[PDB]
Amino acid sequence: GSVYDAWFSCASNQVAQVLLTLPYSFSQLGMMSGILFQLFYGLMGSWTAYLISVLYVEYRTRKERENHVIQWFEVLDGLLGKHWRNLGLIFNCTFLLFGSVIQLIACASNIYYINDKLDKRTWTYIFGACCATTVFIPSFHNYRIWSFLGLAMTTYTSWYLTIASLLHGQAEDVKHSGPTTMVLYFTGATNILYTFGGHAVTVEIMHAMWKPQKFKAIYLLATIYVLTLTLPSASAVYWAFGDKLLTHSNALSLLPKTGFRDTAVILMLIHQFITFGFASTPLYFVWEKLIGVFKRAMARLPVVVPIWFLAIIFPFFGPINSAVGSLLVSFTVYIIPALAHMLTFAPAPSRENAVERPPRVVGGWMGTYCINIFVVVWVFVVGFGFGGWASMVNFVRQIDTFGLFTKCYQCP
Ligand SMILES: O=C(O)COc1ccc(Cl)cc1Cl
Repeated sequence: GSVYDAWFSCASNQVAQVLLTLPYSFSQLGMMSGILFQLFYGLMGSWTAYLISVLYVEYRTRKERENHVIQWFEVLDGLLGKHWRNLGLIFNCTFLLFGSVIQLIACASNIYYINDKLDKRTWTYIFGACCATTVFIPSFHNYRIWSFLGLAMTTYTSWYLTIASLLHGQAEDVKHSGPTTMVLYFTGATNILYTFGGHAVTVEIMHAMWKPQKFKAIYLLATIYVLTLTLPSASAVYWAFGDKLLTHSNALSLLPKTGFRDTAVILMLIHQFITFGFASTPLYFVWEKLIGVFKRAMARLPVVVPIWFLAIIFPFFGPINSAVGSLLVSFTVYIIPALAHMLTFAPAPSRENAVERPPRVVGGWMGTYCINIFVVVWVFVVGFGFGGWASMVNFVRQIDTFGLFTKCYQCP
């Protein structure tokens, strides 16, 4: 519950499986573009985390003026009308569902690389069956105390990727094509957008804190550490391997098979299972609320059926990240929080009586509003329009190439 616990939670939650697909995005963007996009989207994610923190603090203070777990849709209801609550709930639930699908696909892809006898689709079957047991757990929340473990797995995997890439060097056939076409560039930009943001579960972690008013610096440090992890691994992998990453979205596929790779795969699988549980628990909560409900185990069974069907039908490890990042994340973690922050404080009485004043360095309310407008416009233009179009055209291209219900997606 202390500051360190919150930092560990919000640093381990930042990247779970996208760490492997980042070099794939670099294969489309390049070095300079990739690094710039990573830094810019890390700053944007930190800013949106601060916006969510101030919104949650205002809502909690207003509620206290006149236990349970405070969720994002509840905060939106408290600070605005019911239509805002409906929009936030729908977008958050859809994003969490697709994120759970992504984490299951990543688990199947990772497990495929330590036991190649079984294709990736059978691994998806078995991992869906195994993760169906997540319904039994009452709530994966309040168990986040073991987040330092996941942070250790993430940092070890990143440093292993960096070291292995540096040791492997470059072959004579390595060619850094760079930004070949706009579609791939925007798909990579959308993937980097997805990599950061907090994933609409920032409020859940922030609730545990004794004093949530200091979440801004904690999230800033967590995201700067996550950047320090992401930049070297992706940079090394790209510089070493080059355009060959397009045909292999998963970084571990290209690296030589060794004990270190097996340990990294196992640790990433454990981390992805934990992250899937964390992301699916809110869906179970919402389903329980809607349906009116150890009987909960069978009530939550229909919740995992959509996840299982989406993983098998669309096992694309790379393109799915961009699709979710453009269609859902761009509105769930980047636009909705900013719009809510702008609207709640738009009235003068609300702005004057704000519980926490805007940061002095930014420039007060004017600077905060300007940054919110910039965030909204940028995420809507590059994160949704161009990013969404590029991601979806890439997705349909992959559907046409590998087919539907593809077996061992990218299994050369
Ligand atoms: O892989 C990633 O980049 C992030 O994955 C997630 C992690 C935690 C939660 Cl709650 C939701 C998602 Cl999509």
